[PDB]
Amino acid sequence: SAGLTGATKIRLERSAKDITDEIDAIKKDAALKGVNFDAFKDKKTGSGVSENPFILEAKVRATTVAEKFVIAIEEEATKLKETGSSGEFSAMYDLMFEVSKPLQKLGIQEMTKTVSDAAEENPPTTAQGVLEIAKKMREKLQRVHTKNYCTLKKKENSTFTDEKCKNN
Repeated sequence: SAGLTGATKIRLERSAKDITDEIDAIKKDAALKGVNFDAFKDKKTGSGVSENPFILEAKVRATTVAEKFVIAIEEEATKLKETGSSGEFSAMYDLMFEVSKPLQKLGIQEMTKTVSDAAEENPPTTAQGVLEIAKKMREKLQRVHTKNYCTLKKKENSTFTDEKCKNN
C-alpha cells in the first residue's frame, strides 16, 4: 500500500480498470453468438481455420489494452526513479501479477512464469532493474499479436512452403 505520490496512483487505478472492463466486453459480445470460447485444452490446432478465429482474433483485442499498460510501467519507472527502494518497486510488480491473473483465464502465454523467471536473472532492486522486465513484458506480450497476425496471413500466403515469418 506504500504508494500514493501525486495523481500517478489514481491514474493507474483508472487505467487498470480499463484492463478487465475492456476484455470483459468480449465475453458479453460472445454471448450474442453461440461460441465455445476456450478450447485451451492442452494445445489448440487449426490456426483460425475450423478453430473459431474468435478466440485467436480476440486474443489480440484482449492484449491490446494490456499492452499499453506495460508501457505505463516503463514510463513510470523513469519518474519513479526518485525514492526507489524495493518497497516502492515491489508495488510495480504487484500490478503485473494482478493483471497477469485476468489474462490467465483467457490464456495468453507463460507470462506469470516469464516475468518471475526474469527475477532470478536480475532481481529488481533498482529503477534500471524494472526496465529490464518492462522490455521483456512489452516485447513478449506483443508476441501475442504476432502469432495471430502471422497465422491469419496464412490466407494470403496460401502456398509458399517457406515462410519463417520474422518481421522482428
